[PDB]
Amino acid sequence: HVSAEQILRDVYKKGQKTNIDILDLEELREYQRRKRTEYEGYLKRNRLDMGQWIRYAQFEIEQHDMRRARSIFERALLVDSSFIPLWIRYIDAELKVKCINHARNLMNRAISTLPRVDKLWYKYLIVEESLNNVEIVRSLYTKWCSLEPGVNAWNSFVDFEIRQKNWNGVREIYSKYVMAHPQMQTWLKWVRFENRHGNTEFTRSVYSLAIDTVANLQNLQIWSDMEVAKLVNSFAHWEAAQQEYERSSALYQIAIEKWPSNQLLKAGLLDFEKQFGDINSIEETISYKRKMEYETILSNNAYDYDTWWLYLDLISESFPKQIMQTFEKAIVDSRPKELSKNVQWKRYIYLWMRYICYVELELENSLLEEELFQRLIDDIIPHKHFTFSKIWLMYAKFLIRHDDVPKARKILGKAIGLCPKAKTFKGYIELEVKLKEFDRVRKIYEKFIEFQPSDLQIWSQYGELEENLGDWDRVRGIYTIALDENSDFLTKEAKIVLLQKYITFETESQEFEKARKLYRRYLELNQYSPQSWIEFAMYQTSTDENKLEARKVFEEAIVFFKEKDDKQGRLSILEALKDYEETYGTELDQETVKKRFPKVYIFP
Amino acid sequence: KLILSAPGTKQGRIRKFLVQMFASLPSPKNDF
Amino acid sequence: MPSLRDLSLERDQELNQLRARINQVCETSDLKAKLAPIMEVLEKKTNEKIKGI
Amino acid sequence: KIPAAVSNWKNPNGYTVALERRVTINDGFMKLSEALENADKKARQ
Amino acid sequence: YNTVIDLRLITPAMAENFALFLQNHYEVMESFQVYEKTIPLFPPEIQYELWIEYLEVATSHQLSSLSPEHIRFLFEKALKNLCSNGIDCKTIFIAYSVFEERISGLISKSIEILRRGAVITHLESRLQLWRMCISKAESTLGPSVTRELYQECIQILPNSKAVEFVIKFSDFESSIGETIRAREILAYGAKLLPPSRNTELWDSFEIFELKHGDKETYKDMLKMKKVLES
Amino acid sequence: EKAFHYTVQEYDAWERRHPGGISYDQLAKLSYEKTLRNLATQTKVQKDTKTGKITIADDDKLVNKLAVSLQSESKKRYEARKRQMQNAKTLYGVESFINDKNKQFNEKLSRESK
Ligand SMILES: O=P(O)(O)O[C@H]1[C@H](OP(=O)(O)O)[C@@H](OP(=O)(O)O)[C@H](OP(=O)(O)O)[C@@H](OP(=O)(O)O)[C@H]1OP(=O)(O)O
Repeated sequence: HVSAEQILRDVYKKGQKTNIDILDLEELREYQRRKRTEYEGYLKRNRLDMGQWIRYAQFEIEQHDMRRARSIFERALLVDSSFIPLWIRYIDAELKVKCINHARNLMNRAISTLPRVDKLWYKYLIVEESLNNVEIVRSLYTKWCSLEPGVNAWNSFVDFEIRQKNWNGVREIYSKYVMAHPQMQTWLKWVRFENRHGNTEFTRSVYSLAIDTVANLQNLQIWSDMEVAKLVNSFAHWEAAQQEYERSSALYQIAIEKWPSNQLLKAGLLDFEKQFGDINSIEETISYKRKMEYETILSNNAYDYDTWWLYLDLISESFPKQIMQTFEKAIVDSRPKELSKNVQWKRYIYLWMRYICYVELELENSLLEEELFQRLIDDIIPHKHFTFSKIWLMYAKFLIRHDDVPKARKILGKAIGLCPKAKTFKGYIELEVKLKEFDRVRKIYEKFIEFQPSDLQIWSQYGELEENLGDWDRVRGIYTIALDENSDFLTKEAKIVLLQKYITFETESQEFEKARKLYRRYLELNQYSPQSWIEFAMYQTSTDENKLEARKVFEEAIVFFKEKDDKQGRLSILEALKDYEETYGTELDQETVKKRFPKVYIFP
Repeated sequence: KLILSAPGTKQGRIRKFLVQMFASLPSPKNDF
Repeated sequence: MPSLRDLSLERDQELNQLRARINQVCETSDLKAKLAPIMEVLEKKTNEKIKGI
Repeated sequence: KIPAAVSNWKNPNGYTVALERRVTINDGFMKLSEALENADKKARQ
Repeated sequence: YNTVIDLRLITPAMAENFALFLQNHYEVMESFQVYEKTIPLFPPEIQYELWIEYLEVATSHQLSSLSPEHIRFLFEKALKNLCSNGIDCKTIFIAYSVFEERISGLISKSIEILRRGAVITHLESRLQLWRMCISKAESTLGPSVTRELYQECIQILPNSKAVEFVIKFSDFESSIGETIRAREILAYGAKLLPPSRNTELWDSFEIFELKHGDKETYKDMLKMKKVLES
Repeated sequence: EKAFHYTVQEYDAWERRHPGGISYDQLAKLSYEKTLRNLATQTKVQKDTKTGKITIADDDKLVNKLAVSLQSESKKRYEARKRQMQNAKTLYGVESFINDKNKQFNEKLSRESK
């Protein structure tokens, strides 16, 4: 098939489609005249074409006419003296024809014109080094460095003197280089040199210069702390290698005294002391270092409550005087911004709970603890949105601890008022049960069932409540109310379960007749289900009178099945009669059930 | 980018009566 | 263990040959676990006071 | 890094480049349309 | 032994031979001084073995008197130094998580340590740390953290590796009851790879739709399969 | 298991024997260093009164070597670019073009998609 890509390939192939020799000077002149006219025409119309300038100069080089080539390069430099390739090409053209002095004059002009272009200095340097003009290279580096260049030029000068094995020259260069570039990597380059190319007297003297310098010039804040720290650590480790551990120890002590604000220096002393020191001094420094580490992690991320827990452990373990302050930071720093019980709030509340428990145990400051509860409940927890049930239950337990039980019930009622909660109600119920003021617990239960009316869980509790109180009549009334029409918010299965619980409770009280009445009511609620009839038969059996009651219940089940006009109901009734015969009857009733069995149904 | 529905999305006045019923309860004996 | 302690245990076993010649659901479950004993102590103190009342 | 310009109007060199190099929801509308549907049903009935 | 170490003639097997000699003679607290005197001398590749020995002895030995903040300091030092040199640090991360569970019981910190290991080229180890971190979070920390780990593991890992965790994320959401989130997670996972080389997700997608979907959604899954195959 | 038996000294020996975009100043220093490496593989003054100019006693062999080194490195670079151009002129997969400059332009456009 034709394609646009194919069409365009054919266009490309469709479009993609004499070597004269010069026999004498006259033909060469004609050729050169024509070429020069061409190049001059282009450069006249567009003098900014630096590439064309270079090509025209190279054309003159190929004619061996260096005077013309030089003139072309010069004219190009007149157009744009900043174009480094032009300068480099001109210098190379000069060197290729061995005109080393023209090249020198030109390289000197280049560095005089553009002294900040490193390429020109490196060109001059490499040219003189190729000619083994070591002293010229040295004078070049001396001038370059005197012009205060970047670190690259100083490093190159050091490398040059190292090539010359001129160790005193390298000392003198470093002596200037640390002034031009005070960064601590420059001093550490000098000490690194003296270690491999110098005596230990010099190495100690250069470290002492470094410290005396940062000490005297500290007021300028030239070096960052990390720089001074690396300088001191390097100096200490070097004295440790030289077996003079005492002088490294003195160095660390005096340096820490001079600059107490540098944590990195304390950590370096910890790193040193863990391998060259002793056991006793290591753990206090480790505790301080971990305090700093937790502080850094916590300031970077204030809602990292795992680290808050570890941080509080560390401070109360090693620095007992800072316990309270760090708590007052944990409360105010880690408080969430959101307005929901997400994981941050759930983990945050345990910092408050730990603060409360710590206060109560280690201080017994009831006034302060009451102040803490006031701050938490009234201010921090957004009650209109959510609340922690454990907080209010803990407040209740603490309040009862300090004999203000009426105020404990007052704050519990307040907790119910501002934000009802299932666990708040459950804990309130539990505490009031322990208080043994049982009459108040039922008034709690009514508020609970007002809060959420559908759950049978609350509905079932009055049963064993009034049973513990021994009020059979009140329990019966409560059970009747529970299954009444006013509780329509409960599901049908939940209502059946509550009715079953009430029936079991009534059976416990030996109220067989009331149990039978409730069983009939539950069968009415079960829409005369066959299982309801079976349960009624079982209840009659639990009421040889049991066998007669079972027979009467089987007859009632048969009558109910006939009333519903259901063959499946009749089969269920027959199965119930057979089961009663098998359990507490005889084979005669089983045969009767077989006679009442319908043919595959058609009852007979 | 893996965009998900928020967590919790799923596929696809009785207080007066409760108070009245509670107030109709008989007085407790406190026989315990 | 597997790299160097395993070799060194063999060394301390080879030295027996030298010795022969010598002689010849909750998102806050973890915090709950950590804080549980303090809660139990506070609960016992509450129980004692509430039994007093 | 300034991308190379490719014009959709001008092509001085007559180049060929890939086609790729050459080449509002408001509830008021729904509310209006359904109001007119309701008015239509109102009249029709 | 100390003179051998001073002469820098100590070899990694001899540095452990000394430490084991001291431990066998109940001088354990001075055993650790051997490990700290010798670990800095060797290259990081060997520092890994000596760090393993040091931390294994420090965390579990009746005579060690290192406080918990000290053992954490050792662990953080090991992980910083070795991971600064690219050495596989899986074993130290696992040991650190186990120790953090042991000493304080902060499961949340233990999981975060494992996640640090999996997030930091040893792709098989990072897949083992992602499986342990996520399984531990599922078993103990619940959805608010498990989702933030899953949606990071899937996002970071490349295709054909993250698909394993798309199936696992879908299973987690199906168990937690968010069937729709599971369905769209699996829908995201199906698009990662051609079904010719992506059968592992597709039979679990069929299983999920049979367990929790119905006829119309299952037919949508089949539409997705045939569309993806083209 | 064979590496656990090297002394600390042997580790020091082994660890010392076997341990985008560039600025013009950095490229310049690197080129200077390369030229010095190459030199390592290969390897008075008077001032007149009348003209005032200074003359240096250069070694004509070193001046010859310099001119030859510059000629040979220019040649090497030129040939490397020539080969690179032949490769570019034969590679395919780029968007359709109608002439060589159009091909180079489409390739330049392709390098922006990186
Ligand atoms: O609303 P509830 O059915 O009473 O649920 C509460 C409640 O959970 P929510 O706040 O999410 O509703 C508690 O949380 P807080 O009020 O204390 O913040 C929670 O406690 P945790 O926060 O520790 O999970 C408690 O569970 P538990 O009883 O184990 O403390 C649980 O109570 P239930 O389990 O009885 O429902």
